[PDB]
Amino acid sequence: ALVPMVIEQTSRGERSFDIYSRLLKERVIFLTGQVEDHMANLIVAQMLFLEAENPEKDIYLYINSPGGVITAGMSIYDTMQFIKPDVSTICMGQAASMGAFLLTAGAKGKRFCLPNSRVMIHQPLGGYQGQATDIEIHAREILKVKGRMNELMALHTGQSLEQIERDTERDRFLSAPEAVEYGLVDSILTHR
Amino acid sequence: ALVPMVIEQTSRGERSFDIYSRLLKERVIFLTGQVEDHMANLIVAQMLFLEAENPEKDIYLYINSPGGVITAGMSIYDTMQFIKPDVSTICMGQAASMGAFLLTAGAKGKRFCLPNSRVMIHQPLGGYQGQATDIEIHAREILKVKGRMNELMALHTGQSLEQIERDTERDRFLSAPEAVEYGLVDSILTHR
Amino acid sequence: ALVPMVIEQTSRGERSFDIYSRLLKERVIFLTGQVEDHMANLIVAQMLFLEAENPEKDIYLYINSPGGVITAGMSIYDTMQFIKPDVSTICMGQAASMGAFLLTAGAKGKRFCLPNSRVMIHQPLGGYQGQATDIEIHAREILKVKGRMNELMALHTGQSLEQIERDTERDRFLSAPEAVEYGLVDSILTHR
Amino acid sequence: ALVPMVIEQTSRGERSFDIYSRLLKERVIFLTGQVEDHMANLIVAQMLFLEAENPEKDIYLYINSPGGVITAGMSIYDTMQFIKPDVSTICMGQAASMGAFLLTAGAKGKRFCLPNSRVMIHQPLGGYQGQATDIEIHAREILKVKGRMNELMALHTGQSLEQIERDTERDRFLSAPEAVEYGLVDSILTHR
Amino acid sequence: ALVPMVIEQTSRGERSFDIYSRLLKERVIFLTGQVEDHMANLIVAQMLFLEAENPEKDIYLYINSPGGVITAGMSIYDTMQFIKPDVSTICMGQAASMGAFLLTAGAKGKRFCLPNSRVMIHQPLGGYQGQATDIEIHAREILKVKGRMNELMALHTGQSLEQIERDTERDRFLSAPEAVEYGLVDSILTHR
Amino acid sequence: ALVPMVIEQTSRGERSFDIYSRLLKERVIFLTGQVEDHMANLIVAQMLFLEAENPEKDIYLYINSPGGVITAGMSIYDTMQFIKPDVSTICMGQAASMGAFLLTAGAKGKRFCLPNSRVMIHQPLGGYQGQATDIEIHAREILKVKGRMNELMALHTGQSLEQIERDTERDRFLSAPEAVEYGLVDSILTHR
Amino acid sequence: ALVPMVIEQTSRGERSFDIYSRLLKERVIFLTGQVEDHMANLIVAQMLFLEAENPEKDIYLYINSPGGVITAGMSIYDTMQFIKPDVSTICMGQAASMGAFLLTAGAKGKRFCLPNSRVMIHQPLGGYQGQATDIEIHAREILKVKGRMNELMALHTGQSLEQIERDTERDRFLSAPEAVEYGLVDSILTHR
Amino acid sequence: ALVPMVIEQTSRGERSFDIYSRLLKERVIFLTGQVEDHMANLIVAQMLFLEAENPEKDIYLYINSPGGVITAGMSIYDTMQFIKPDVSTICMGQAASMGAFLLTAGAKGKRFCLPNSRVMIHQPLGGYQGQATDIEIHAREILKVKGRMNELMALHTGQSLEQIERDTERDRFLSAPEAVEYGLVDSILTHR
Amino acid sequence: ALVPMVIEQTSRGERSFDIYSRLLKERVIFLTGQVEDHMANLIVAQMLFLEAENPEKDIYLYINSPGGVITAGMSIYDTMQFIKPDVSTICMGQAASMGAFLLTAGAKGKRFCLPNSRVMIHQPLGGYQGQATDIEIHAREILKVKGRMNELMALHTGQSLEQIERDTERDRFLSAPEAVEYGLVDSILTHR
Amino acid sequence: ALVPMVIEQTSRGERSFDIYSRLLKERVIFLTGQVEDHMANLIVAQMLFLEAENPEKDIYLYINSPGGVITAGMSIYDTMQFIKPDVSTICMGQAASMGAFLLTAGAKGKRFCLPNSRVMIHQPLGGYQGQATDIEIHAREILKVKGRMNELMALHTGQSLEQIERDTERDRFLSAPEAVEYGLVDSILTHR
Repeated sequence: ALVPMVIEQTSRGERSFDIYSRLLKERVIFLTGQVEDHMANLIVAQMLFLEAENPEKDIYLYINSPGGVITAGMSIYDTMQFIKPDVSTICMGQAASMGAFLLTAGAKGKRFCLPNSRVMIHQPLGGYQGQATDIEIHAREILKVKGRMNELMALHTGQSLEQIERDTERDRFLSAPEAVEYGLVDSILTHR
Repeated sequence: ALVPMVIEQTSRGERSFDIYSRLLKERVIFLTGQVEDHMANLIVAQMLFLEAENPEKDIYLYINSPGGVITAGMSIYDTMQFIKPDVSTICMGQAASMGAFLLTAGAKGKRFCLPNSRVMIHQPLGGYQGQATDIEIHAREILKVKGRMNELMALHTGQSLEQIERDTERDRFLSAPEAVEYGLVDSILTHR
Repeated sequence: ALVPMVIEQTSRGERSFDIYSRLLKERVIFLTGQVEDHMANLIVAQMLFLEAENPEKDIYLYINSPGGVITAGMSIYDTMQFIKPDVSTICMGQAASMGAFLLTAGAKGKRFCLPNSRVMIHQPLGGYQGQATDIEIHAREILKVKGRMNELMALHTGQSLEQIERDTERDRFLSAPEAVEYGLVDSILTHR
Repeated sequence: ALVPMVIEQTSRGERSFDIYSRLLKERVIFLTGQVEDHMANLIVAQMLFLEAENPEKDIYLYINSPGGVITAGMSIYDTMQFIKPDVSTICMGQAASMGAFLLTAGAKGKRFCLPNSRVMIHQPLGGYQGQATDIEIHAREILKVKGRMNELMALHTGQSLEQIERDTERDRFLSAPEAVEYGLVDSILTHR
Repeated sequence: ALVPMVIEQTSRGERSFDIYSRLLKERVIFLTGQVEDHMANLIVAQMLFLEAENPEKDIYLYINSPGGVITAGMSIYDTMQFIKPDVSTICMGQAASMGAFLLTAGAKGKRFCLPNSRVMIHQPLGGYQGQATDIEIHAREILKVKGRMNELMALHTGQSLEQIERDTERDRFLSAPEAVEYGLVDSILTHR
Repeated sequence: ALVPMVIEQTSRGERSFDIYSRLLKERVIFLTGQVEDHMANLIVAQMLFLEAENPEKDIYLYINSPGGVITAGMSIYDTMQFIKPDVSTICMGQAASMGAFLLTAGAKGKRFCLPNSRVMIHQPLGGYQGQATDIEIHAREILKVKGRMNELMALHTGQSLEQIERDTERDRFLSAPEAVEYGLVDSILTHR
Repeated sequence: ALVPMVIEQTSRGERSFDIYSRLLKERVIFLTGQVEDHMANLIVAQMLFLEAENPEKDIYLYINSPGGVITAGMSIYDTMQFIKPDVSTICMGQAASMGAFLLTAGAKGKRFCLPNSRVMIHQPLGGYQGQATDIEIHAREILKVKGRMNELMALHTGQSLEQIERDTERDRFLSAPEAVEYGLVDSILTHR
Repeated sequence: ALVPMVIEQTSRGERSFDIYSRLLKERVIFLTGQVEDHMANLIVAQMLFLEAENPEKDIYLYINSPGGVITAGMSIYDTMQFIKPDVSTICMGQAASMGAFLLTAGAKGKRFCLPNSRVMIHQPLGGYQGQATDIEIHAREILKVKGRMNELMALHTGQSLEQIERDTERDRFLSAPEAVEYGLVDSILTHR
Repeated sequence: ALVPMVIEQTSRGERSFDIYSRLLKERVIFLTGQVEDHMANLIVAQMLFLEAENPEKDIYLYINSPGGVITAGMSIYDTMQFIKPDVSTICMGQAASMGAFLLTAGAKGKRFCLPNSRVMIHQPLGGYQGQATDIEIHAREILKVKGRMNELMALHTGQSLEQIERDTERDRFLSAPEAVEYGLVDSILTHR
Repeated sequence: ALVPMVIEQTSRGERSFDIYSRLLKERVIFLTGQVEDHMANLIVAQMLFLEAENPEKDIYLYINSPGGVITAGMSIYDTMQFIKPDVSTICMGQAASMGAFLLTAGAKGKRFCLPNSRVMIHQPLGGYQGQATDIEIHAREILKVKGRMNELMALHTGQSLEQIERDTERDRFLSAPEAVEYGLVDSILTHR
């Protein structure tokens, strides 16, 4: 049992699924670990599946991750915007870097976060080796990406673009109440 | 047979279950080994799944583990606070550091530890490399975390805050009877 | 549970399958990671299968990849052109190098990319060690490949051949709107 | 076929079991290899299960192991003392170190061993690196553990405490007949 | 199929088995490869299982092994002597060191070996690092084991003890006909 | 001959020196490569040696280095300020980081750099691992060092302190004419 | 020339020495880098030599070091106290840990440090692996050393012993003016 | 005898030094291997020495090298331009990259290469890892260097600046007669 | 100069020695670091030389070492006893294990240690791998050595053999005053 | 004594050289091992020296080498052709690849090889990794070198160019008599 089994009664009954498949059936998706290319692809397959199961119901995305590859993260971002039903994002543990970015991309009014969680934002990282000509080609591309990420932050948070520009210079840490004040989440969940 | 199978009679079976799934069905969750990021999500999934079947029934969380990532077993803390049932955290083997942090978080009156167990508590660890400017930023965040963990210990144990700060500067080991006097647990189980 | 299970009902029920088999059933194929031989072979097996299932219906190919081996990539390219149904290619995340090449190889009018994606193109890479005589042989072969790849780009994109040659000398990056104008894709998908 | 299958008939019949589950059914538990944390956790789960299936019958524990971690070994010990049915420990191969302390912890009168087996006992090991202040803290804790283990040995074997301390100064090896005379076991099994 | 499946014919039907479970049912156990604790732990479980199935029928042990750990080998030895039905040992390939020891331990009159097999016997190996005092303790224990193994060889083979002690000082190799004259086995199988 | 010998006549005409000893004699000291303790320890010995031979004459220090350990570099800085004769610093190749700092420390009016050289200046780097308490102690010390280095820059260059703080947050590169305008050096050498 | 030669005149003028023997002649000894046995063994030989050359004159010891082995360092300490002439210790760069200890041990009134230097002090470090008995022996010895080192600090600095104990619990950094006030050094040198 | 000794007679005839010092005496300096800081530092010392010996005579620099670090190479360049005597460069073997640059920097009318030599010229290489902000800073600096190197090539060769920029886009190889026609050297030496 | 040169005046005064050669002339031998064969072999050569120089004068041996190989050390032990002049041993830093043995082997009345030194003694270590027969041979030899070392300690220190036997079971540490009382040294040197 | 010293009489007789310097005086140069930049650089310095001492006398070059770097080897070739006195080459052991090339380059009528030697010739080796465009550039350069080396072989051996090209496609081995007929050498030395 790395992952335990659960049993559920329906019609015929029995029907024993996994501890994670049982939750996918409850329109629950978890995002954890680093955001890469093989894992992000699965998150997308799950969202497309749920969208085709019932276009009118929300999908809940639980976020707990330190960061990741911008490209992989953007495929998640765009699916989350394309599909018809709202995706409600919940931040538990941490949402840092690219994780924070995806957290704020949830449906407006449905961005929650648990009270002892942490959110951290910063500038995009990268690098390169090669001829001076190739160095200038790659340097311009990273700068364009940085600019694009800042615009999406301003769009989703309500902050001006310049305010976003200043707040991403160095690593910036926000407590759950600051995420609410700043505009990354709408509210803090407390008790059932 | 890394993990053995068991059988039980219900209605028209038979029906075999994992040596661990059989116990999840008994609302018993084990938390063993070092607290990571993948294991923590699995514990959370089990608690929610146990709060979906029957919300008016206690959930037992046996705990034997030497500690782990602070910000990833500080998301098993917030799921226990929030759910409807009572999580009565029994002790065995050891509960050190973050493990000793979760043990005291159980339902008041229901924190138990076996007589030959050990509980150890201490100040959180961390580190960083970079420009003097970045060092300052990261140093501030770890200090904020230290302060918050002390407040939660004082809250759950009944100790004054200053007493908690003094007692965690360097590792402190407590025997099962001292855990009871200190207030980390309510009682010691002996024999059935 | 790296990959979750899903349930569907038809006649008598049951017949549970994985999250990727469920989407293959909807004639959806995903292409991620590096393009190599063992993976390319699977993409081809899936396309041959779907053709046999229903020669008149479109096959959807999701493309999110950094590049890869040209030979492996060409087996995918030729299969797409050979089989009867149209293949509609959709870019999310990135389509770089060989990935970009396969993206433009989809059915005309059906090449779509999500709005925050990136496409990057460049001349082929290679190398060799050996006697001066062998070096000459291998250098000639890579140059022939470069020439052929450029002809196919001009054919599929509508650019002149000379324009294609100039544009692949150094890594060239295109944003989603640039890919549309250039002629690599027909359009940008927005919302369902 | 690392582990073979066996079958049995009851009512409906079949019942195809992995040979180790077939023996768990016969209230037989094996303890082999190093006494770590994951393995001990599994043994405890098996004992709780058997004590919940029939509180009035003995549970045999077959021991063949070189030693291990004290903390993990202690949760096994406490569970054996807590649960209602007698636990009878048999030791074939070797019972060394922590593997010998648990061998004597079985129900009095039911501590049989093998004829060619070996039992070895010794003082606990440990270590530490750090500031002189931290060294003191850790040195004190290991000494407390040594003292506690000596008390339990004297309690279960009938030896005086002073005799136990002298005998664990350096590794002591006992043959099966000596284990009987010393009081580690009650008797030697020979032929059925 | 690393290990192939086979089908039998009983009162019901189907009954599919592994290329090894099928033979366990015929009271055939194989001992191959190096003797160590996990493997030596599984063989004992199989022998206990077969005695219970039918106490009045022989168990066949097929031996092909280079040697191994004495402790692990002794738990097998004691089980063979304890259980009621005869255990008949057959040597194919090689029986060296501890393998040869177990070979001769079978039921008298039922020790066979194939025509081109090889048997090799020798005194035990070991070693130690530490203080002169610890060295003495461990040296004494290995010598006690050597003495015990020689007594058992003489007991099972009929050779005098002095003869066994002289013969095992250096590796001794015996061909199948010599194993018979020496007394390690009773006979050689040839053709059915 | 990694280093060639040179011949010079004085009185009797027999003198043969290592070319570097020949130049030490002409009050020329070279500083190249990383600044560390053993290397720095030798430069200080050379300056003290020259100060003793003739307290009234200048010492020429040739600088070509990427940076180094601040502590080691500070022992060069203090010796230069302490000893009686002027030390004139000349930058060839590069003077980065700590190298730049030592360059500006030369006697006022005598700081000179060659036409194609480069000078770089940035805030100090560092790091630590450990308990939150120790992290705080170490973070405070690096910040104090940074502040002291900035005061010394402002002192030697004539820039305001706030201007120095702004200019060192991120790596700042200056060409030889830029070093003159900024005040790091007084002038550029051209031709003898 | 890793180390340059210098020329000095006496009678004939036939003197060419290394960049260190020339200074040994001026009763100057340098201590740099880690303190360990071979390095320390050389410093002691140099002091004995100089003591014999002229028992009435001071020896200058330049210190620049991160710390080191206590035992090795104590052989320098005792020699400095045994030999007749005063040893004047000068701190440049840094004097950390054992380096600080040796710095304060110089002749009273002659302990000086340059203006931008740093001095750091802390309790001794160490460690051990072994049986609980050995751990106790080794723990006691390190604590005795801690005690003795503190007494010597109090003796040489004028601080009370209790003040010294409090100040060495955790790394304590002192700037040159703090070292003068505290009493580790007598004064700060400025300019010749 | 890695480097042999040679004998010459002057006055008393007692002259025996390493062959490389014998050639330094004849104002011949060799440059081989990668250009880097320590080796460059030594060449500069040799040129300064020879200038002092006789400011009116030519210095011959033998170049045979694959390239190297630009910063180090520039200190060689600036010294050659600064000192009084003409420096005549001779290329044998190869002068690639930075080696080619220094070759053309010799005195006009005195740049000569041997008949089977090769000269290579290309734009500078480099790279960086870090935040998008830091990447920009580093990318600008490498581009500034590229610009400066092109200006100096055009100055010394007589080519227009635009022609130099085109010719260094990718490695350009020149045979000895081509170097003469292009203007990198003035002539080819043939026979004494 | 890793090791500096010193100058002495005699007749002509044309004498330059490496500082260790200079001290050998003062009949001073240093013994530092681990005691092995190549180093021990040099200590012996030096003593034989000095014995020949003047059979009627003392030789001083400075000891600072963390033990070493007994066999190598015994060649120093026997040489010291064979040669005519007394050898006076002085302990600084530490004399551990074999180092302590050699320390007490000096001439009676002339064994002296500095006040902050440490002396540590323990039974010999060793080990072996092989056949039980070889293990016995090697175990006997180490025990004979232990016995012989115990006799020599008693002879040189004046302690009874039984007292020595008890005191070396576990590492025993002695402070300088304890070494004097115990009888390892005759006195403590303080000041010249 | 890796290289023995020899003594020779002249006038006063105070002459002691390394055996290799002794032979340099006899105008003998040895070329052994791989041809690389540093070794080639030394041979050139020796030939220039000998040319200066006496322009009218032959220089003898002993060749024993497996091959090496062409660029480095060509610098030897060009010096041999440039300097005034004839260079006579002698092959002993082997002259392979670049070694064979230099062997034939000696003065006509003076190329001699020993009877059991071997001479081996082949086309040049090389390689590259990079963009298809860079591969083309490097492939062209290696082919130009191949063409040039064949022309020089034809010039020195007297073979037609086509014959040289055919013979070097694959390694061709020649015995000393075969080298003579082919024209690589003029004759075979036998006895003094």
